Amino acid sequence: GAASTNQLQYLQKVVLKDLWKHSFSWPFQRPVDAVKLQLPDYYTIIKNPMDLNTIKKRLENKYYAKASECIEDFNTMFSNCYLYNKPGDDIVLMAQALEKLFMQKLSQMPQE
Ligand SMILES: CC[C@@H]1C(=O)N(C)c2cnc(Nc3ccc(C(=O)NC4CCN(C)CC4)cc3OC)nc2N1C1CCCC1
Ligand SMILES: [Cl-]
Repeated sequence: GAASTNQLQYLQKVVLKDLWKHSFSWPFQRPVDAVKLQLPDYYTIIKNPMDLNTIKKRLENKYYAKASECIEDFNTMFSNCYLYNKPGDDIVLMAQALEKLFMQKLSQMPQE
């Protein structure tokens, strides 16, 4: 298909899949459960929550019109983690490692 089709296909079949398979993806595989995690303030602080399963469903459901919209959701997921947590926290180190992988896969995004 067209470049834009290949881009969203790449985000689903390669980028999302490889991030999910990474050993540090588990905190990012579901929405934050504020009661379970004992964090009453999470959704007061984070007003545009995002996670990999939401992104997965959106790609499956053909929700994104173009790749940039999907990339915005991945970046939001990482930014939320940096904003909510503190420097040096384990969850931040995990996010940073995942983001490094994300950036590597993006650097090979097709443009045709
Ligand atoms: C939401 C804040 C931040 C973040 O940004 N994301 C994305 C996140 C996504 N997922 C998780 N996952 C879990 C984190 C903690 C637990 C857990 O079992 N917490 C116990 C709760 C009861 N308490 C007595 C002892 C600790 C389970 C998790 O997943 C099932 N944590 C996340 N953190 C962490 C939240 C605490 C540090 C940072
Ligand atoms: Cl599900």
